[PDB]
Amino acid sequence: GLSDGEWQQVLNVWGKVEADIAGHGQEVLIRLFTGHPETLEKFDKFKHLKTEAEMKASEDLKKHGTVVLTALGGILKKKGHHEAELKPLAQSHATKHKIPIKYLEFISDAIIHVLHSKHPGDFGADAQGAMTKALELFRNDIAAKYKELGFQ
Ligand code: HEM
Ligand SMILES: O=N[O-]
Repeated sequence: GLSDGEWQQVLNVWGKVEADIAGHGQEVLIRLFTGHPETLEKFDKFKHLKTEAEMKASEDLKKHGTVVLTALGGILKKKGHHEAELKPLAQSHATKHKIPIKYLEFISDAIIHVLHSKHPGDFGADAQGAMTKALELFRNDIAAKYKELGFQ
């Protein structure tokens, strides 16, 4: 957990994201914000987005989607050896942004949804298993840092 085979699947799936990082990033955030409107309130810069149409037309939302998925991609390519990459994000998200770990669960689920939505029939059962494991590992390691900091 994860096996070499599983990491290979994760990084193969990630190639899909890398072909259109901004599009995937945008759809992940829109899925997050529409499914869980409380998450929007954590972003002073997105609180004005009162409709999905406005979300889709927001170039800054797309920009942030790129920032988020680029960060995640860098972490995934470490294949679990990600302490240095993950540390600042756990600290900024717990201490500055005040993001409950529950919201990281939400965004993880959103990634899985968007992969199926954008690649229906091309995100196989093995691939979903591997990507889910990778996102759980990410969450688990963030959670350990949150506990250190006494957040939530
Ligand atoms: C895959 C999980 C996530 C990744 C990789 C990620 C990554 C990032 C990065 C790289 C930044 C800019 C640098 C920083 O402040 O640390 C950032 C900022 C931020 N993130 Fe996340 N994030 C994730 C999940 C979330 C979630 C679920 C929320 C809220 C529901 C959130 C809220 C924020 C906020 C409010 C900012 C500051 C925005 C600004 O001031 O421009 N993040 N995130
Ligand atoms: O959109 N997560 O920073």
